[PDB]
Amino acid sequence: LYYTKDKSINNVNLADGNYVVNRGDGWILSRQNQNLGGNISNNGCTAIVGDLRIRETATPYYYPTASFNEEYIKNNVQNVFANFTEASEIPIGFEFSKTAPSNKSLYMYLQYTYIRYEIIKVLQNTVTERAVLYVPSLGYVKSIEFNSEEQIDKNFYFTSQDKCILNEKFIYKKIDD
Amino acid sequence: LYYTKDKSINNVNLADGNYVVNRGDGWILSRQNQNLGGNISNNGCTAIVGDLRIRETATPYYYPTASFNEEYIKNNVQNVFANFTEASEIPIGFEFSKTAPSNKSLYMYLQYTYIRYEIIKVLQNTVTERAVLYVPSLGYVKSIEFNSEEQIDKNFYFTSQDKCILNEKFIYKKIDD
Amino acid sequence: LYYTKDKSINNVNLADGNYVVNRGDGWILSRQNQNLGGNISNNGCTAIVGDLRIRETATPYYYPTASFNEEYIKNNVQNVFANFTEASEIPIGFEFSKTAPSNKSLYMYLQYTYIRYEIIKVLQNTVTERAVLYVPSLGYVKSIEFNSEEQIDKNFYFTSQDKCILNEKFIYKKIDD
Amino acid sequence: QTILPYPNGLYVINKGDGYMRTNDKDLIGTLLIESSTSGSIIQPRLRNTTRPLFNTSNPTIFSQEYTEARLNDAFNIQLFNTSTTLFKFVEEAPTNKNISMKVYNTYEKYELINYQNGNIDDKAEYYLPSLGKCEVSDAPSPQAPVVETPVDQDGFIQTGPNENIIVGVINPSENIEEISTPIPDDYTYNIPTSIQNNACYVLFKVNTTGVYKITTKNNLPPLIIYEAIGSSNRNMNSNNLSNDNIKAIKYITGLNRSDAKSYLIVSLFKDKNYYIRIPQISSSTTSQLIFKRELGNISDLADSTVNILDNLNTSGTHYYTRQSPDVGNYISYQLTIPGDFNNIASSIFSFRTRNNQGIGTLYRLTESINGYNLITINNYSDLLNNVEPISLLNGATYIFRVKVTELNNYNIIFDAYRNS
Amino acid sequence: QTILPYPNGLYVINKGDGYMRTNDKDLIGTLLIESSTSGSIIQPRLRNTTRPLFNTSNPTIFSQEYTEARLNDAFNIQLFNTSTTLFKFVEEAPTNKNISMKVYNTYEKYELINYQNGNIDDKAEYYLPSLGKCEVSDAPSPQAPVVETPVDQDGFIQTGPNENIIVGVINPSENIEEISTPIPDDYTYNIPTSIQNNACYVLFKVNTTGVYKITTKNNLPPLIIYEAIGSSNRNMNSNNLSNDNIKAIKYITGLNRSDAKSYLIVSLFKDKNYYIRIPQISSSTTSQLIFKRELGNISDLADSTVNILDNLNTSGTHYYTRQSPDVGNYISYQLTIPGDFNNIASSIFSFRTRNNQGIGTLYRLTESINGYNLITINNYSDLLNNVEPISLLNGATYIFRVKVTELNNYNIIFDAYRNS
Amino acid sequence: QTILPYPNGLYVINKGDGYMRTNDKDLIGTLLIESSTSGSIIQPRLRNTTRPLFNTSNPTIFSQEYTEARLNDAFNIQLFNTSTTLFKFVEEAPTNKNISMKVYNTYEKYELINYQNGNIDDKAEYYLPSLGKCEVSDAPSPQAPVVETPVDQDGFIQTGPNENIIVGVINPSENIEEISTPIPDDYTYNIPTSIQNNACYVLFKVNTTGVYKITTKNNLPPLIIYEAIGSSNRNMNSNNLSNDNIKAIKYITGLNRSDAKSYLIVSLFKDKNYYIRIPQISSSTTSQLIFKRELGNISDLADSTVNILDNLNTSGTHYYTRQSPDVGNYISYQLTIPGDFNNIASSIFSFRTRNNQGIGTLYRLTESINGYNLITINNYSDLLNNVEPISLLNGATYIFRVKVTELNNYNIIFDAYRNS
Repeated sequence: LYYTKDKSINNVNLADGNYVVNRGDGWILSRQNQNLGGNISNNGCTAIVGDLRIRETATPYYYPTASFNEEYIKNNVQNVFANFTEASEIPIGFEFSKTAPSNKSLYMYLQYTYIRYEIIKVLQNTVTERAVLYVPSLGYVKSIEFNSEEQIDKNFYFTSQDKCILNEKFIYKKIDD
Repeated sequence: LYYTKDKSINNVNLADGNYVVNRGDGWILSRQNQNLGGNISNNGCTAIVGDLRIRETATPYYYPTASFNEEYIKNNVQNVFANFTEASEIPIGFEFSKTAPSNKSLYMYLQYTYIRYEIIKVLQNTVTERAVLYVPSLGYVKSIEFNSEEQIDKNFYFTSQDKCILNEKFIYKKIDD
Repeated sequence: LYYTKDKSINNVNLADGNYVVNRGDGWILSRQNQNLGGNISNNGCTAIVGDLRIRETATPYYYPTASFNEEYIKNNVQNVFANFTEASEIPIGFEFSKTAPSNKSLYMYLQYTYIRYEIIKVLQNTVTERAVLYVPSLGYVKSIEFNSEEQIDKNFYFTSQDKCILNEKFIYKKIDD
Repeated sequence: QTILPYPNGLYVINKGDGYMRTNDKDLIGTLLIESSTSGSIIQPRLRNTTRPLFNTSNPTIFSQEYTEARLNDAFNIQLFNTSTTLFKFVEEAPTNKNISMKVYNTYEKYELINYQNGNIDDKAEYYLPSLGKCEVSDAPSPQAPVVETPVDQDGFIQTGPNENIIVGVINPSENIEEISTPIPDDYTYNIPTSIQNNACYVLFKVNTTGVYKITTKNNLPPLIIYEAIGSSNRNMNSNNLSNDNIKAIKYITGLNRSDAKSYLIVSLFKDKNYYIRIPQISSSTTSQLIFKRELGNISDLADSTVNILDNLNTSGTHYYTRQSPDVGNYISYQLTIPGDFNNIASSIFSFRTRNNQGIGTLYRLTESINGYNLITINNYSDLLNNVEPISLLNGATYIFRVKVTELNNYNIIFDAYRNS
Repeated sequence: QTILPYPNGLYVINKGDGYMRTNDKDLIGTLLIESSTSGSIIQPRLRNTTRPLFNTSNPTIFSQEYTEARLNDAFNIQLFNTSTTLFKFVEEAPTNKNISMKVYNTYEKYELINYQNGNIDDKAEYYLPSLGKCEVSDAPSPQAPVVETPVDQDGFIQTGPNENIIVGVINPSENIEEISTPIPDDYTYNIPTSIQNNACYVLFKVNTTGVYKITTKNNLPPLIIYEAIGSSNRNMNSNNLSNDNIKAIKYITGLNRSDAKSYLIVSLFKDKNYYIRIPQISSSTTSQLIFKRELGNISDLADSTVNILDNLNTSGTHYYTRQSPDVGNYISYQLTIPGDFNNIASSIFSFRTRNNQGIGTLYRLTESINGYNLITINNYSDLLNNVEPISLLNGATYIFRVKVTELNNYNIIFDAYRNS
Repeated sequence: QTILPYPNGLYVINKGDGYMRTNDKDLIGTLLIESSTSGSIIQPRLRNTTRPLFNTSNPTIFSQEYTEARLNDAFNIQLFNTSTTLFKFVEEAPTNKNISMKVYNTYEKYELINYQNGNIDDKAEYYLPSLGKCEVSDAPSPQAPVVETPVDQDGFIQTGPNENIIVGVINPSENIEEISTPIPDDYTYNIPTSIQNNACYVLFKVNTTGVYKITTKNNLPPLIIYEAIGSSNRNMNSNNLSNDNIKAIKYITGLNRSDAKSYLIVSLFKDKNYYIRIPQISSSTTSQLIFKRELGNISDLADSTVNILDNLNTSGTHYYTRQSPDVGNYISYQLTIPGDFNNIASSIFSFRTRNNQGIGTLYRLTESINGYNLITINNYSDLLNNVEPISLLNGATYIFRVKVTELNNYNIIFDAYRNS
């Protein structure tokens, strides 16, 4: 139930053509923040949440476009960057832990993180077309201390727009150079 | 090879009829103390014991009676309190750990804990009939420091009478109100 | 690409005949040091390596001889000492951990350890014949701090001759007394 | 009994984490941890099966499967009765005291409502299995007096932090039209015949970021506009709207009341996708959606419905009942004063609200050739049941903007009083 | 060569944890842990299979399966060759020294004995796989001198804490009768014909907590009484004994010696279940078990067999050999002094024991109408081979209680010496 | 472009751990760990499958399977595309700052080369999957400026410690002869006819530890001797060589150059196993391997090839090009001075090297009946292009030992200059 603003700023200092670009790891997606559930502890207890995320839960999200279909995005990304399809066959685990402070309650929730790939079409200044792919990476926990009387900011529980919890990146490769 | 005493004290402040009562978690049963075995460490080592107790090891203990058969006990308990049959299908793990002190030996043993349910018949003062059900809960470790020359009290290794390692409870529901 | 020297010293203070001898745990074998791979961490990270070594990875190494064949070695060892064949059916895990120091990089590698058994023939002074058996025991990690500019001694990565990382033992039993 | 300041439709409400049933019905177990010892309880996911709980006021329509489909529309929840997410609690007891470690399963409570005319007609409650709760406390005395207590009422309590997050979803029994080309400054959309049989949504985006006036011809019926939640960033085409099937929608402005003749002034952004809900129109003549970019300070109405007020030739009471905006948001009213335009004022006007409190700003709407312009005439701190009279020029057009400051009722009532 | 102060029957003895075989036959392995490093050895139960070890002096009767059935009767051990119980050891080496971490499998040693006339006729040893042992020590020098040592004797050693817990079990080749109704103050039980073919047990409980005299008619044969271990709390019926199939039995008092004509004085509690073992009686006439509630200080004999002493009309030595109670427990002897009752004392009596030491109390048993009463005549600090003479009234009944203080022999010998 | 001071053959080179591909192609993922929190990334081996990477200059011969067989010969690597070895990283963030935890898969790089005449003819690179890399650093600002950077060159970088370990392996297309009996002080081995068709190895061991002269009859062809790596300790027989199939071989001394007429002086030990490589000899007459134990200070040549220098009756330049020993190792040259033996010196001799620097020692080889003896005549600090002249007796035998001190070229050139 929220949103930001964007008028412009799509300038790209590179020649005409098509590019596959790694936009970085650590992306979290809108409205799915609490899908995996959350965890409550208190009074010096250590809480641990994790996941051994395999092929059947590592769902990629494709956002294709007129000239860039899903297969095209997949192949160009997997040729230059990590082969996520192959990697999905080998289970990897991650977990977070935090100790609830003394005489207080702690709430912790988990969500998946992603690597964002884009496939862009450019005309010597600006992006004319952009396809997007989110590849499942790992995960990320938000935590907060609370009591029953306390109101919590909406933005803690809920992301309305995709963002990166790390620094965004722009690592490019010209395709059909 | 031991026992306590009981002359009376079965007074219950409630009306005539039948009741299902949760007697609390943390019950341990007589003569099975060391059935799972024990663990020995020394000189600053951390010893860990645990169990991922599933359906085929979580054996309930029914002690039925003339008017309260096993199905009757099961249904009334599972209707008001936790459905242990359903819960038994989902593996849960627990473990304990303790660090052996410097230059000494530590012995540690594990046993299952239980929730005790009773189904009682009452006549406006006292219990006329009582059926008992122990539902597998979790587990409990006793530990002691020792040497080869030391005698250990029988009561450390052996419980001759069912007891609760926590506070006993008396949470009741009138059945066929 | 290295080696040591040996002129003599095979004196054994025991009567004529054949013996099975436990030479101790903690043996590591030549040229397989880094077969399992290694692990790199930095800046206060804890690195953990381990293995749940089962029957299909616990490969024994037999070095039989004219009068002591593999079955003969196996039976005499398993009769007096641990039955490794039976034990191989029950998975056992081990792991090591080390915290990389602040502002430095840590390299860690794993290799299997072994119990060394020998079957010897003696003539009232010296060994005339010796068969050797390495039974998979557990494992052992070497670690070192490093940077990209630093040269590391060959002997860190590579063992050219079988040795024991613990004290060697000589525990004997006369066979066909 | 809160008021939900939203139009008719389906809504999914996350009512928070840490829900569990009464009478230890979700109790996994308790560890007694001796001093200098650690204890642990693990949900290792050796089985993936989880047991969601479900209630509904209408089993036929709001079924478990249906409710799940909406949970996916709203929050993109994939897995309802499985999980690979482990949880674990570790507690070390101090050297002086023993500890009780009590762990429970928990659920996240989602509420699907069918909201009609300020009322919840149907309600489903879906309890998504969650990552547990742990209570650590001083170990009780095993000799503690046993108090006979009755089993308490059968239901749920919440043990997690306070949460109430509302996400509207596209009504899946209403169809979606799409304007593929991003709209220019002036666009007219012909509404298809299907509108005769049920309401529909129309998905679109603007070519240039700016303020837009949106209305039907004759300003009837009233419209509703939504943002697609999460549509920003993601796939884009210069000359084409990129549909990414986002069914999660954020209400901006508009209403259902069939007699609310009106238009919408809304700030729209290039990077976002929007939905307009056109209600069913049983008329056999073709209706239109008219978009018009607006330069100038008409932007002051930034996201508001402008209610056109009519037949106030008579004197005294003129009540207009409309769906109230939430606290902080706008509702606006347009008046063209009866009589010909010279410079005489019409029998002075006095503006008050009757249910909800608000701030309120009176504007003079000009027609000078650069688009429209607004001149501020006056502001009022309080609108409810108290207000001062003011004289307005005949044949002049005024707009009265209300900014809601307290939401006591689902509807806000507006009164344009013509005194003398 | 300890003395086991128990009647004939089957016993299961937990002889402690931490047992392992010699010559590292249960060695899992050793970790060398460098300074500032941690090492770990896990038994994760990826397979559930465990390997119990078993010995028997009689493979046909005391088979592994049979021994297991008794282990279950005694301790309720369910699983013998499987486990889901993981164990793990974690060791961090200090910054100065390296550590050797040596881990072994271990077993819990249970001993099943057939105990007959103070002798073990058959013996089975069952080694239940247990949760391991870890030895941490300073890492040895790899240059340490290699000492040639012979493999030591092939067997077991114990590395766990000292333990010796004895639990008797119902002999499953002897049948169990049941008195369903909880017995009143006075009850007579007719012993069925099956007693002609083998000994049996009779399960019962008392209606009211108190002291009870229990005996056969004519006080032969001798009886044995046991408590069912763990029967307290649990299922109950007001007018019915709740049989919960507890085969674990705790010996209270009684003996096997066929000529020990006697009765039992025992404190019995309402909440417990008891067993009386009646030996085989080849007689064709029907025998009885007689229960009799006793008010008054006959309770001083609280749990004892009262041996009735006869034919001491002759003077001097009168030896009676009986199974000794354990240290701290009672054995009693009843004397009716020869001659008619006026107030003359019979050729003074002197009481001594001959194998085991004890305290000893002489009572005068009255017959005054309120039940029986006991008047204390004298106490003796030591009974063994030293004692002072005392004169007792003719035709009077005296009881001599011995409280055992040292157990040197399986049998205690009692001597009622008539001096003059 | 390093120089590899080794004879012709197959070599497997461990070029270190921590290899990974560019452009995060082996990135598992990144955790953002908030202050006072811990984060963990695990490779738990729930599947055993690993993905080795492989390159070859000759797919037909140096295939993946072939390369794997050599990796096993060299290092005894069993598993190439599976693993049960878990790895895990745990990072706790301080209370002040957040941490980025970035984890990658890694590989250990092995290089199989076919080395011929100081050149690599074929090359295979095998990347064994390894136990990962973790980078922890201060968490980046999410508002950090996005710099547009191109994807860098496609290949590998090394992140582990510097490593370069060379292990030669028996060429499996060359056959292995075996002298089963451990050789005495004097032994002559008849080389089988198979030598006509390809080179072979001959496996042997000595009965007594000592220095040995080894040569073909007529000192042609040149020989090469290796140690079997790991053969010490292990199985032994007094009167028999215990073959344990060790294909990993350590080069001691010898060369391939077909005109290098020579013998070998080598220190050999009883506990080790050795290989001599005899090249192909197309001759139809039977060749021999002659072993001869040497007592006395001929041991000074401890592991060296002794090149026999001929036809230096002419004056001036006499160049001899031979494979250079590594820095620190010996190459030797034997001279018998032209003319009959009285005590006149031959037109003074001057010895210099031309490619590689070395120390150098001139010996007088005597023939006095106790074996051979060496008398030191002179030493030279530097041999390369500078040296002083010296007079040597006619008909006398001298040996010149060079100890290499810098390796600039694959071949060392020796010059025996006869000045006047």
